Amino acid sequence: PFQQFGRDIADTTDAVRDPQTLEILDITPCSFGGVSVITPGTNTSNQVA
Amino acid sequence: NGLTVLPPLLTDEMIAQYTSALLAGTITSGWTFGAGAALQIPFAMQMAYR
Ligand SMILES: *[C@@H]1O[C@H](CO)[C@@H](O)[C@H](O)[C@H]1NC(C)=O
Repeated sequence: PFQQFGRDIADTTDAVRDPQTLEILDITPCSFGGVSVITPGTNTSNQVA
Repeated sequence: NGLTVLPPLLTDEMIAQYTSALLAGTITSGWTFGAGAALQIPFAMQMAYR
């Protein structure tokens, strides 16, 4: 009843109580990752994925 | 938190096919699949060899 937010194993906040209702929301971080370019040799084609 | 984990190139299912292949070569053909094509030999005679 008194708890306002929750944490993952290593410090990071992973859930919050909405202060107006009582709902508990999980937080997922922004989607992110490496852009990687898959290519034949430029000697044979210029199409890439 | 800016950290990313990348998958292995070979899945656990693909590794389990290679460990089945090495095992099925070893059972049916002794060491011969390490020298060339697998040559079948009866398993009692492969142990008689070993
Ligand atoms: C806050 O107000 C809303 C209506 O706007 C109400 O539905 C909600 O139960 C209230 N929560 C409390 C008691 O803080």
